[PDB]
Amino acid sequence: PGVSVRDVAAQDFINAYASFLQRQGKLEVPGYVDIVKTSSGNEMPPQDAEGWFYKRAASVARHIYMRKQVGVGKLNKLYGGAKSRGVRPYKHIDASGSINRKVLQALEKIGIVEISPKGGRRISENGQRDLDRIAAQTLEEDE
Amino acid sequence: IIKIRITLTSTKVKQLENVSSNIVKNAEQHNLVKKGPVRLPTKVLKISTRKTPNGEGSKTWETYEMRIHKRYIDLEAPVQIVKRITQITIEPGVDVEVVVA
Amino acid sequence: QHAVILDQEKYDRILKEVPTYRYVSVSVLVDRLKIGGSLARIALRHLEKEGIIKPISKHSKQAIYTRAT
Amino acid sequence: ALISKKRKLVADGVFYAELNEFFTRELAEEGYSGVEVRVTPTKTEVIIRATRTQDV
Amino acid sequence: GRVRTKTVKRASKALIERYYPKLTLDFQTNKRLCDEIATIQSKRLRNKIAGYTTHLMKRIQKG
Amino acid sequence: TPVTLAKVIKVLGRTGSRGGVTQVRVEFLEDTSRTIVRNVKGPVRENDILVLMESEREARRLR
Amino acid sequence: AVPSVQTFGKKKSATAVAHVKAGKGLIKVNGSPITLVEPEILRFKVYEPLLLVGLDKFSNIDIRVRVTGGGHVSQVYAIRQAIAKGLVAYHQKYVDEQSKNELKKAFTSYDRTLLIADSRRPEPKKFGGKGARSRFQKSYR
Amino acid sequence: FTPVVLATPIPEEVQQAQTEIKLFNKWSFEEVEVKDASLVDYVQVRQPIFVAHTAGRYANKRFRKAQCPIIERLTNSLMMNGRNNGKKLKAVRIIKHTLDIINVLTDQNPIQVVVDAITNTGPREDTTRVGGGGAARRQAVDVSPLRRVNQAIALLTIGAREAAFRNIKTIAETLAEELINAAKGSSTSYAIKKKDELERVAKSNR
Amino acid sequence: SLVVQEQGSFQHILRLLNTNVDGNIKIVYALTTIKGVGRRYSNLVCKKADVDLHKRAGELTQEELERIVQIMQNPTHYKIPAWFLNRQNDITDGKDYHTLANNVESKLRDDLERLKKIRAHRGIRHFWGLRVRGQHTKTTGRRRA
Amino acid sequence: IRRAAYGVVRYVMESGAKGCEVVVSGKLRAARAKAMKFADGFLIHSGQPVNDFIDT
RNA sequence: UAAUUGCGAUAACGAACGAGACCUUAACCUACUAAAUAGUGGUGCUAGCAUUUGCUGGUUAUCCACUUCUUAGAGGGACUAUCGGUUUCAAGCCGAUGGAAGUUUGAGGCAAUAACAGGUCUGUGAUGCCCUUAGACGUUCUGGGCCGCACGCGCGCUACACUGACGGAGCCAGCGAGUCUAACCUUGGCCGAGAGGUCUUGGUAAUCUUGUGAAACUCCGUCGUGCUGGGGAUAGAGCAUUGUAAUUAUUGCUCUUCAACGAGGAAUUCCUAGUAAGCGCAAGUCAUCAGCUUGCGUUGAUUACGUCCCUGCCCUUUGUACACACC
Repeated sequence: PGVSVRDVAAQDFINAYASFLQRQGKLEVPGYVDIVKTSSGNEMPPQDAEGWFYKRAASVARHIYMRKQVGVGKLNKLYGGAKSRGVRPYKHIDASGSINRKVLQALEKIGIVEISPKGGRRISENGQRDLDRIAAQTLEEDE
Repeated sequence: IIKIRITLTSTKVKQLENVSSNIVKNAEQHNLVKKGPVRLPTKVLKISTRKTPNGEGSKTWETYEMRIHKRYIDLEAPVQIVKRITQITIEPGVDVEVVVA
Repeated sequence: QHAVILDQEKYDRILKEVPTYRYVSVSVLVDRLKIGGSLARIALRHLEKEGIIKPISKHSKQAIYTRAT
Repeated sequence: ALISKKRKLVADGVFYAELNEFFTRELAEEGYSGVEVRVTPTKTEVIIRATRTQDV
Repeated sequence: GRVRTKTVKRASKALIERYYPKLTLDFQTNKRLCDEIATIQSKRLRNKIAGYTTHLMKRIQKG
Repeated sequence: TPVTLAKVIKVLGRTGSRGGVTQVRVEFLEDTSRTIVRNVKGPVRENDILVLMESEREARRLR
Repeated sequence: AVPSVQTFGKKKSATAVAHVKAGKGLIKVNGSPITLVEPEILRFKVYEPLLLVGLDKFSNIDIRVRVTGGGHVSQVYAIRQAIAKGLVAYHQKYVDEQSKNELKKAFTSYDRTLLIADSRRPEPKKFGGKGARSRFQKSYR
Repeated sequence: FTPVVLATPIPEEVQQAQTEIKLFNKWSFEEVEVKDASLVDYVQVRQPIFVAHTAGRYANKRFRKAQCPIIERLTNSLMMNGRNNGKKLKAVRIIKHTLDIINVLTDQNPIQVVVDAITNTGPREDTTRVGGGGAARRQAVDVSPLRRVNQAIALLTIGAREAAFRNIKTIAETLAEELINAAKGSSTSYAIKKKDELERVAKSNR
Repeated sequence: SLVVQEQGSFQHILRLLNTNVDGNIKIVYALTTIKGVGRRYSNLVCKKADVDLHKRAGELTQEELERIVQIMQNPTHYKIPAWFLNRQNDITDGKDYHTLANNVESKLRDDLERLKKIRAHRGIRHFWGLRVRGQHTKTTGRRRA
Repeated sequence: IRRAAYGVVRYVMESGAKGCEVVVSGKLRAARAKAMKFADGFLIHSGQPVNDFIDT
């Protein structure tokens, strides 16, 4: 019938593409995956310390396919939460931009996204047909 | 005939729409496509301050809005019409600006 | 004052006494039998997987298991 | 120049304020009252309003 | 409360004094008639005056 | 204890010292000849149904 | 050709711009279907006109609704009364007063104000207090 | 029924189960009964809703508060103890869980369990500190029906929070146990305990 | 699921680094009873030892325990980056040192007496027993005990 | 004070305003300040009429 | 009656101020004016799926029209309309329908006569009088100080956890501000674990920052009731930025340290509906620094629609040996 990723739910499609890049096994993940907190709003590293990065790549894939183009300040201000910054009240917090940039390098070297005119990095043809096939998988798994 | 844009600002609404009425009058007169003039949302400069000298309890405050009105008109005219509607259509209290491209 | 590892004895006690109940959650499991909650959730995943009880209303904060029959 | 319209209109209000206190101290012996400002390109004007312009 | 004041009530009093062969039992007629016949400075006060005039004529038709 | 049903006849008015206890006359829902004054705690409308632990107190104005 | 209407739905500070055209029964919100709207509870609260009046009322019409402003709760309220009053204005313009009154009496015998945007807007913060009514603690000594 | 198919993929559990009979998400507000006829027309169980998260307008006159579908007032008193002011989506989630648990522990209609608990649990007298002059005399007083259902809702939720507070037995579980042991006159649920206490001090001070 | 019913491989409270450790809780929070390691450091050292964290601390025996303690007290030999440590540049030596159970408070006293025989302002306010960071004293920390 | 402000009020009243008042505050005759408030005609103090119908 | 607001009655009659009215701002408008400095519809061009005719998108303007939403000039709209009741048969209230709204529609601006020995001589080249005026009571500079610490008090933030913390993952606002003789806001590209630093753009602003992709929230889970992974002060070590200078940690980041507190007495503070209460943002401050205030949204209640018992306030009567007036 023709399926997009707006046709499929959030958390399901994200988990599906996370396990998709796990099954493909090529991501150029960093060698320090167990170290970075991904944000100073955090207080512990991502405690699913094996598929968090696959899942974050799935998140940025979904979030770019719903949107026009992004760089890194969008991603940091998005995924960063609110830090328990002490006896001082909370605020809004920038995240780890370096993991974000390494994600974007990964998605370009795969062929997910490209750096784009009018700035930013937009989703390309291989990434779009990829996400369409995988959203089709997630909506065809329903027996 | 030059793709010009007049832009007007003030803080007096009566006089502002008066200037706009006069410019729309001359634009209706000289029959240009004119892009019928545009209201912009006001810039409302608030300076909220203490109501006191010296510092003193019951710590009130007053507010002092000023409001700023901005408008623009988008025209196509030869140079004589341009300088005509520029320099015969002036009135105190309203700032005028012309941009050519 | 609870337990934190299996023994195969309380395992069989689960196997017998959870089908006696018709309402199952981690907190009522660790209030009746002696478990520290997390292992009760492991047990709820096992008793969902091998069908002994019935999830009706699963939520990440709260799962509601019941009698299969 | 190249000043945003917020700062420009605040500057014009300040300008009127400063002229008003200036003439208020200067021409107080004269019978001064106020200032109207005629902002025009090509030689703008200031309308001093007093009672004794024969001595102004 | 909805107690109107004398800068409404005397106005409507004199208005039914000097325009009885107009001013029926319809508010909208009365409001348009007030906007033509009267010298008013504000919409909200005019609405008040006409409402009270309407109420007065409504009491007049019963006695 | 044979609990007493009742039905509101009419309120009288909130009395008591702080004001927060109304007095209502109620009919016993089975004896239409017998209505009775009764102190009530919360908010009481008309014609609704009261419950009583006794029927023969009929307490008075409170100050 | 191509019958159409755009209507709105607002609540406290949310705007959904509803649009009903003739169609096939494709309902959506921002391209996503309305069965993906995730406050996770108010799925049925935004199905509420459809589960109320029936789905054969969606014979040959498709929907698009767009959201900006107004949180999560109030923006799905914008979605629901957008789609409600949009179907209402559709039954005003392209079919008759009979079926328009049937639907309007359905929504007002289930008057959850799907036919009036709810007109309680915030109050401004004032001095003395971190809110509109309240004040600070005063000490007195 | 022949449920309809269309260009939209909406499940038959959404439509055919709940079109033409608009129960609830499940477990109807239809075929419901109030036990005592003093909660008639103070407890609006006359009309079924779907979710208790309706933007209520009901405090804005005096007595329109009685016409909230009483799941709404239960989940509206569920938001207390300060840090849970204004967390209504979590409160309706807790209500859905505790009604499912009521359904498990008793095959009866959960809304019937709740409303019969309200009947069984509303305190029917009150004691009130009256001064007169002097040293704080007390007086018994009858109670309004609407004040009774007010007090009862507050009691059920209060007992639920204070029991499940430091305890691992979750809030839906403790609320459901409060509902069961409030429906029956158990005298093991807090609200039944406090109803006994207030009626007892009224019986003393009358 | 993941249920394991072994009786003898598990045992209760054990001892590491001159300190007894309750084995009835998981590892990365269990090691934090050692005064000197934290949640973050225990997390990273168990990740560098490659031990599954769905198990508690009573099991996962002696060879993996030596793996734990060696990777803990040799960070540069087990490629923990330097900034992660708890005594970074360490004036007297220059080399880095992740300090641990007793040495944290021993070197704490050592640095205190280091700059207090120097007679700097901080060591002076330490020996006077008052608040050291440049904060107000005149209201808080009263009845300091 | 009294003669001077009487002359002022008389002048503006005959000059055609509908209302005028002149407050002279401060130290008159003794070492304690006492105000004098000179008003003729009627004056309004309340809302937006004060702004667009009064100079001060 | 919100009211010296009115209906009335009357040795008073006409009035002025005050309330009101007026003004802002919030809401409603298929109604005019129009909007490449905002949207929308269609057309191209194009990505991808489905392929069936459909859908998801991009596409500064490829290009044509329109104003529903944003906007704001002009207005309209409410008067308590309609109806029942109630009342000397008035002013009014009470209920129901209608609608955008019926507490004065909300919320403010304004708010009198007379007063205070209330605050300010330290905002003022506003001023008097006393005082000093060249080794100054003027400036100006280098440090210190206001930041000291047995202790008493005021305001607040974080909390005492499972309605919770943590970790993923979803991801939704409004008010604003922002640089010409300056380095303002920063998108973006790179590097850094982070703070940040770089290469450079945009923007004098409805454009660029910005839909400020805010927090709370909510889903999938780790933890199990243990002062424990709550709470995060204390305290050491390092790393940066701002500044001529950072110790009396400026402040930010990374690790380690884990204290008191188990919802807190007598007392007592605030609140009647988008309200309290929770939740963050922007601004004033600013070379940096907000735990503060000024304002904005987000989520949004329970309970009374009362009374004069207490804290008091207005009017009349009565009483006084008070008039600085019950201190």
